Formats: sequence, C-alpha cells, structure tokens
Amino acid sequence: GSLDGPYQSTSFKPPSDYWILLNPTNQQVVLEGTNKTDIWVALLLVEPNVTNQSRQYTLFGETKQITVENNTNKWKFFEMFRSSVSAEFQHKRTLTSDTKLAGFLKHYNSVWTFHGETPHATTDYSSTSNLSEVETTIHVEFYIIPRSQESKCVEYINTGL
Ligand SMILES: CC(=O)N[C@H]1[C@H](O[C@H]2[C@@H](O)[C@@H](CO)O[C@@H](O[C@H]3[C@H](O)[C@@H](O)[C@H](O)O[C@@H]3CO)[C@@H]2O)O[C@H](CO)[C@@H](O)[C@@H]1O[C@@H]1O[C@H](CO)[C@H](O)[C@H](O)[C@H]1O[C@@H]1O[C@@H](C)[C@@H](O)[C@@H](O)[C@@H]1O
Repeated sequence: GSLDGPYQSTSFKPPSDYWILLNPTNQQVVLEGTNKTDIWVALLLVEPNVTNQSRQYTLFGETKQITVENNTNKWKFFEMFRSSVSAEFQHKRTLTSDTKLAGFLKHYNSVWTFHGETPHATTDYSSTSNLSEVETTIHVEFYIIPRSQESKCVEYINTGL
C-alpha cells in the first residue's frame, strides 16, 4: 500500500482526523503540542536500560531538567502534560515500544496518543474545548494516516514500518 510521507520536522496545525505517525532516530523531545488554552503535550523518548539519568529537555520554550528511568529492553515514550501555562509538567502516560513509533491525532473533542506496551498498544485521549488551535512542533520525520485507516496506524505502532 501507500503511506503519506515522510515529512521533515516542522511546526504546523495538523488537520483533524489525520494521525501523525512519528519516526524518531535519537531525538530526545519528539513532539510538542499546544493550543495555549488547555492543552500542552510533549513526548520524550528514552532509550533501553537507563537508570536514574538526569537529562535536559526544552518544552515550549522552557528548558527543563528531568530525570528518567527505563529498566526495560524496549524504548519508552513519556507523555508530559499540563493544562495551563504556569503549571508544572506531569508525566501522564507511557508507551513502551520496540518499534520506536508513536502517534498524535486531533479528533472530535480530544487529542489522542498511544500508550501501553507493544505489540498491544492502544489509544487514549485528553479533551479540549479548543481543538482547532492545537499546533504541533514535530522534531522528527513523520507520516500522515487518515483516521479511516487507523487500524494501519495501530499496526505500524505495534509491529513497525
Ligand atoms: C469506541 C471507539 O470508536 N473508539 C475510538 C474513538 O472514538 C471516539 C469518537 O467516536 C468520538 C466521536 O467521533 O467520540 C469519542 O468519545 C468521546 C465521548 O463521546 C465524550 O463524551 C467524551 O467527553 O470524550 C470522548 C473522547 O473524545 C470516541 O472515543 O476515537 C479514537 C481516535 O480515533 C479511536 O482510537 C478509538 O478507536 C478504538 O480504539 C480501541 C482501543 O483504544 C479499540 O482498538 C477499538 O477497536 C477502536 O475502535 C475501532 O476503530 C475506531 C476508529 C472506529 O472505527 C470504531 O468503530 C472501531 O470499533
């Protein structure tokens, strides 16, 4: 079949009903997304077998010190989240993965991401009253997949390109 992409790293407002399939190599911050009203979401990537490692990540213009741990042989995407500009970032969800792929979707009233552990990763959401204004800074090569082909995106997440 066909897959729309790759697109190079960039900043833009993805249309609703299209998955962004993220394809990092060694980037530390993979994606930043915000509408500046009730959604701030960032995905951090941590390699296998890391214990208590203090690292630096810049999120939405704010350079942060975050200590990370990954005691598995798989990679981990950490989903960092907050609902207002002056709040602390909290670790909201995790995706444990041997494919190194993650996703981002705007649909209906929510932003969707993947969580869990491959090859059985699943989707979950954060709701918003201002979906249309969510802009994503994507730090990696990426692909676009229509929501009508979400099952293909799930396959990629779980077993790879
Ligand atoms: C059950 C389902 O369809 N889940 C999919 C989810 O659907 C959202 C939409 O239906 C949306 C309306 O367009 O409503 C969302 O629910 C709202 C509530 O109505 C609202 O009150 C509350 O405040 O906010 C929630 C969240 O917005 C539905 O959740 O869309 C997801 C994003 O595309 C999609 O991932 C999810 O798909 C299901 O995922 C689970 C595992 O997470 C399983 O794989 C299911 O098999 C899968 O559903 C299947 O694919 C979807 C795309 C659709 O074709 C289904 O018919 C199909 O069974």
